[PDB]
Amino acid sequence: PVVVDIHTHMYPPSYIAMLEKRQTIPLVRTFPQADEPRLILLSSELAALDAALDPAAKLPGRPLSTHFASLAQKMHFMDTNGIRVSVISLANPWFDFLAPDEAPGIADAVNAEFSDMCAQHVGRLFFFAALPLSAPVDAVKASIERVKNLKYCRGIILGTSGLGKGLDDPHLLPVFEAVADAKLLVFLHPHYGLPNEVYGPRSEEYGHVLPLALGFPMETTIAVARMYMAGVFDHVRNLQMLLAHSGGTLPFLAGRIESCIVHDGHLVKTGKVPKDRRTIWTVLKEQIYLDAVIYSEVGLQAAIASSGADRLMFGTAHPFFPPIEEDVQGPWDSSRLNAQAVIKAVGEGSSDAAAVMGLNAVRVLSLKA
Amino acid sequence: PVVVDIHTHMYPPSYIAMLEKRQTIPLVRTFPQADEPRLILLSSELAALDAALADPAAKLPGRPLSTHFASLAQKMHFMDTNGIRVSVISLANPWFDFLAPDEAPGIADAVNAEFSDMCAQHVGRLFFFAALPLSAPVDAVKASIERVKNLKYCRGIILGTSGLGKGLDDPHLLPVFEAVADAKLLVFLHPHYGLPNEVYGPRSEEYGHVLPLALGFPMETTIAVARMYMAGVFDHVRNLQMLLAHSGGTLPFLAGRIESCIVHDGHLVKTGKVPKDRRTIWTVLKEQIYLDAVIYSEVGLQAAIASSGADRLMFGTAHPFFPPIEEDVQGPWDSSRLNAQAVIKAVGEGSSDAAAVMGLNAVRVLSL
Ligand SMILES: O=C(O)c1c[nH]c(=O)[nH]c1=O
Ligand SMILES: O=C(O)c1c[nH]c(=O)[nH]c1=O
Ligand SMILES: [Zn+2]
Ligand SMILES: [Zn+2]
Repeated sequence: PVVVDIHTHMYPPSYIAMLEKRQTIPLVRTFPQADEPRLILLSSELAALDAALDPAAKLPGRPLSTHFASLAQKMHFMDTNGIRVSVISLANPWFDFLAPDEAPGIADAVNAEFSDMCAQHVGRLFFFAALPLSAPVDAVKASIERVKNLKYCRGIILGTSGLGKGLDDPHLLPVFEAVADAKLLVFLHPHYGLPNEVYGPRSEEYGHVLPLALGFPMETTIAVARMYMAGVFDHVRNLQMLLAHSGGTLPFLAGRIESCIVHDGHLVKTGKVPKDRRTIWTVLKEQIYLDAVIYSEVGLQAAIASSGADRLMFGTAHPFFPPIEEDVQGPWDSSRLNAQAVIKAVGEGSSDAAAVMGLNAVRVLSLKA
Repeated sequence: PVVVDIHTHMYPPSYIAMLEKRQTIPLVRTFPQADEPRLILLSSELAALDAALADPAAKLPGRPLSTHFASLAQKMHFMDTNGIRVSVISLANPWFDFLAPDEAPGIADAVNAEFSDMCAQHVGRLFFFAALPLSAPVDAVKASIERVKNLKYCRGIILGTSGLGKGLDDPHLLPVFEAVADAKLLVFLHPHYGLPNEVYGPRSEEYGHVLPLALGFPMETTIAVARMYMAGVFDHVRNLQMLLAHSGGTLPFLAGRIESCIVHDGHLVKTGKVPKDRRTIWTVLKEQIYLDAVIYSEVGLQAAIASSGADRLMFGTAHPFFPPIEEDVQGPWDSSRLNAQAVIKAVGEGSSDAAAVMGLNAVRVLSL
């Protein structure tokens, strides 16, 4: 049985060294009272960083294990968790924070690193590239041309900020067109979350649960809905999009979105809701793929009902949710839960199981050579 | 056999009279080019309101205040023509949240008694959720709860996500939840405040009400409940029962992710906050949470049913917020019919589960 993981990240050592030299988010710090460094990515982690410098105050961020930067460690995880092929991607926030002039050069270097990592285990590793979206659109297009010509590259991973004004930014259209024409799957992934005040004044007490469990998928939903409302999928008809975490909440809210559209007085009266309009259901079946990183047959079944079994792809979200604090060199419960969600949704040994667990990814992303 | 609608709102004439006086949201305002007044409730509508006050050619702000918001005869007509036998009505958002602390108890108690009066006009076909003066001191809120407990036709409390002003995980709110639950009143949690409008980006004004209504509302509900859960409110007030607007917002879809994030949260686990015997969000969804079926899809409804059980799903319409555009409002409403069809597609017409979701659950749970 062929298992493929399309949701699995790394930070190359050069990228981590960069983060260690940074003053502002994202950054890496190393505290004396802990072994491995602290990865600090979110604005929700800022106060804990401030607080951690008594040493009895909790360590900020999350630990930067060897599973972030070691390729042997990625392969070990794959071998121990029964994964044949990984389509690896740079973790959030990618190159979003880089200065415009430096961004393309660093992106092309780091993208080439990922290609080289894939060459170490040919057949078992492909990758999503990231883009220098702080740079001019000219440079973004140039970087897109490069990753198209890098071996083992099968798509682009990107966040919700776009050029800095979201994914409904009309300046971003030529970027979507270039990627779509290059036959590169766009993997949309969260990072920026929601403004932290929505979590209220006790959010610190709940650890990372609210920003990660709610903020991330809600961010993804908002970004895709904006793309949809802006007509991006109509503009770029051959654009294909993989959505992280089974679309965030999109499968569950697709109906409410459709109802709110057709019952929007202003939009209907101003010709924004025409008779031949492609519904979000249609887009979900034609231009959107969903990963199966949803941790439940309940969510997964909604995702399957929305996009179809042939458009769902298994993922683990490695290395972000290691087991606490047991054998990290053993199987990961966070990976197992998603495999269990699939099995319970469609039945183990079913062709839908085989499709979701790897064959969809093999087919859609041409995972050969 | 009996169709019950538990998600259906009104503003009494006295409440609308308050809104017509107001400067800031919520408010009602008449513009010259429209027959119906304009109801402006949301933060996302403020830009359009300001533009319309300056520029007469700018688009009408908010939404039409139809007769279906205030008229009891229109509610009964809506019910008769959409095949609804019983409605558990409620004051619509933002309830009494906007009132000054000093004036809120008196107004809240007077309006709650008006709802009792309205229900008495059509015996057996109308019941209601009351609203609370949550801007007032907690002793005033508890006094209001004591009153609505004994109000004829009252079967629960509708409330928003703000609580006393710091959300539903506010320790100072626990006496309120305790009093409501001991009063055997069901809490109907409903959105209003949404998300900070900046999440919708610089083109937000081109998308109508879609993003705040379709995304903001359900996400707000999810965040508020998740905060209650993480704070241990459902254990601490173990007898508390909650009806969640719009099938829990997104909770059925995110319950698995929440559970995984909790058990894989380094800080929470190491600090002993995640014992193996903890009542999971699934357990709470199955024992303390009811979900309405206002989800507009069999996809969404099946997820809700799987999460809480068919015995804990209840039919609703969100009347009068999504009228047909702009055709016969006196006919059947699609926004009602869509949800009824979702139920049939999910559990099958003529089934016990269909009968349960469409009204028998509500009759049992709310003692109608
Ligand atoms: O859930 C995830 O995939 C992630 C969660 N948290 C992160 O910081 N990065 C991720 O990729
Ligand atoms: O969908 C709804 O239930 C509502 C939508 N918009 C509102 O302003 N009030 C509501 O109750
Ligand atoms: Zn991820
Ligand atoms: Zn409502």
